[PDB]
Amino acid sequence: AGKKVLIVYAHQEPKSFNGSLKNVAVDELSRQGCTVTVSDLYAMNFEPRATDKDITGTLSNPEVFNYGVETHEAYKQRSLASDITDEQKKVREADLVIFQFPLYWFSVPAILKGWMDRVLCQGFAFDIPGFYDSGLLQGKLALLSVTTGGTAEMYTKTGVNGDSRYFLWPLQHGTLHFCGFKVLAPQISFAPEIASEEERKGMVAAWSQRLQTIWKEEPIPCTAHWHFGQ
Amino acid sequence: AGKKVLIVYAHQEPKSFNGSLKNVAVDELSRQGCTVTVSDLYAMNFEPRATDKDITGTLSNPEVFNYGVETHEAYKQRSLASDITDEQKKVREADLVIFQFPLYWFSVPAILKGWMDRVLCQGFAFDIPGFYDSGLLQGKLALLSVTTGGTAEMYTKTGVNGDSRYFLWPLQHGTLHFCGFKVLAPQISFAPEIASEEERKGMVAAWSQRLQTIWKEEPIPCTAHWHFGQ
Ligand SMILES: Cc1cc2nc3c(=O)[nH]c(=O)nc-3n(C[C@H](O)[C@H](O)[C@H](O)COP(=O)(O)OP(=O)(O)OC[C@H]3O[C@@H](n4cnc5c(N)ncnc54)[C@H](O)[C@@H]3O)c2cc1C
Ligand SMILES: Cc1cc2nc3c(=O)[nH]c(=O)nc-3n(C[C@H](O)[C@H](O)[C@H](O)COP(=O)(O)OP(=O)(O)OC[C@H]3O[C@@H](n4cnc5c(N)ncnc54)[C@H](O)[C@@H]3O)c2cc1C
Ligand SMILES: NC(=O)c1cc(N2CC2)c([N+](=O)[O-])cc1[N+](=O)[O-]
Ligand SMILES: NC(=O)c1cc(N2CC2)c([N+](=O)[O-])cc1[N+](=O)[O-]
Ligand SMILES: [Zn+2]
Ligand SMILES: [Zn+2]
Ligand SMILES: [Zn+2]
Repeated sequence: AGKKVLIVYAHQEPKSFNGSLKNVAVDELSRQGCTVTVSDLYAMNFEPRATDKDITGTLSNPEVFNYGVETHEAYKQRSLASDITDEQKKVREADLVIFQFPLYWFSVPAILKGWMDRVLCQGFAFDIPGFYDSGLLQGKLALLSVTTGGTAEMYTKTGVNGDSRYFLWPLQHGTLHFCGFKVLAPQISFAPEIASEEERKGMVAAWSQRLQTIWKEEPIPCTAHWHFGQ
Repeated sequence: AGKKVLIVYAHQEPKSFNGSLKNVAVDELSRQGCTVTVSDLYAMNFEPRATDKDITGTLSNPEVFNYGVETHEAYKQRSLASDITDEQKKVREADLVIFQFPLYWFSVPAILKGWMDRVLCQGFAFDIPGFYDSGLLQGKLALLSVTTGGTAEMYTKTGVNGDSRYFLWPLQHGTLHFCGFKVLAPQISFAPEIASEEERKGMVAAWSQRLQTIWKEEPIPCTAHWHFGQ
């Protein structure tokens, strides 16, 4: 019954284009009767650094610190910092996780990279057995809503930036698919700073309109072929 | 005709494999007579978040905050946070910048992503126009020294992770090349955790051995063909 959505938002300005895309998502999904939660990373002063402060109590090896081993153990022993577990609860209950962010160096802003590094720990999002198709977050949907500085023409195979699917690889495949997420087609709003009002409105409207039927969408085939193939 | 090297290092543990690769680089480059500087991000508690705290002067637009616009202006006016300018000084003087880090979600750890986001600002690393082959850091060399959890086999075209070059795209092309850097071949030390003592010592020695002749190397053609073929 019903659907739960978590929006992980990474922009410093509420009045930004990203802020508007996040607000439109909240409005539309809320109108549909969906349960909606937003993790406004900058407003939360979310910690991006992976450090030993992410484990409470005593480390499984206070001699040599291995973040991966320590957090996996901490997860299984319920000894992770509360900011991390708070995010994990949101992800665990979510049916769909939308990431809203401006492209920073062909990737996500560092504060959001930190959310991924720290929240998607072994035991919670993946394990030796459960990864990719068997990812622990299988059954969940993920969607990247990104805005860019460069134009769509620049993001083509022969363009200066290469195809946008090229930079999506680490995020959609290396991260989301690895954790079991079914990946919905990305929403890319190209160069809003350069675009005109009519175009910007069209972009936000396209996002809102798309959200009207997001639950009918089928995941993309998150494969090397989709990202690089023909 | 000496050379200056900056190693941007991102690992929490001095006794780690990454720590050993960083130390081997310092040892060998120092032995060669090179000038060496290391930015130990975790030890420095380096700030990864791109926020308005990065600008100390009067904002160009105090109503709507745009990180790119404000940092570009702040760079020109010299009102950027000192931690950013401290890093820019190191980069400006360096002939070669080596990034030493463990792969985190097919990318760099968030603390290092933050270094890229905040240090490589407009006016310093690139201009518009003034990117890719016209980037402001032209004449400089960059090299990614990465360690992984996955094995070399997993990081091949037919591997579950796809070819290792795929995840290098956002970093080598979208970031380094965009800023004008000539990119030297990446050094990828695969699955040291699974490797045996002998195999690990071998990977470290291979890195040190390569550094002996690093100044005779040619950069790679940082193109889509190099990364994806086809
Ligand atoms: C460190 C850093 C690295 C970057 N790396 C890359 C990169 O690798 N590749 C790349 O392509 N780009 C890159 N960029 C560009 C960056 O992605 C863009 O600046 C950003 O995505 C633009 O959107 P943003 O600020 O929301 O837009 P705003 O600048 O917030 O949006 C543009 C305009 O939209 C208007 N607007 C807001 N709400 C609405 C609304 N509801 N309806 C209509 N208009 C509205 C605003 O007032 C504004 O004038 C980088 C930027 C930084 C700071
Ligand atoms: C949040 C997160 C995300 C990750 N994402 C990915 C991913 O997307 N893809 C992927 O492949 N991996 C991923 N990993 C795996 C991670 O990259 C590896 O754990 C790491 O790179 C291993 O190296 P590191 O800790 O130095 O190794 P250590 O664990 O530091 O090294 C392994 C062994 O090397 C030994 N050693 C150290 N120095 C020497 C020396 N001089 N001679 C001989 N032995 C030595 C150590 O004692 C240790 O037993 C991720 C990890 C985390 C925490
Ligand atoms: N419009 C573009 O060329 C552009 C602009 C910026 N800018 C203003 C912040 C960045 N970038 O910073 O990485 C990257 C690109 N990019 O396309 O590759
Ligand atoms: N050894 C591996 O399979 C491995 C381990 C991890 N781990 C421990 C953090 C990650 N990863 O998290 O993305 C990825 C891989 N990878 O190969 O694709
Ligand atoms: Zn995939
Ligand atoms: Zn390139
Ligand atoms: Zn390239």
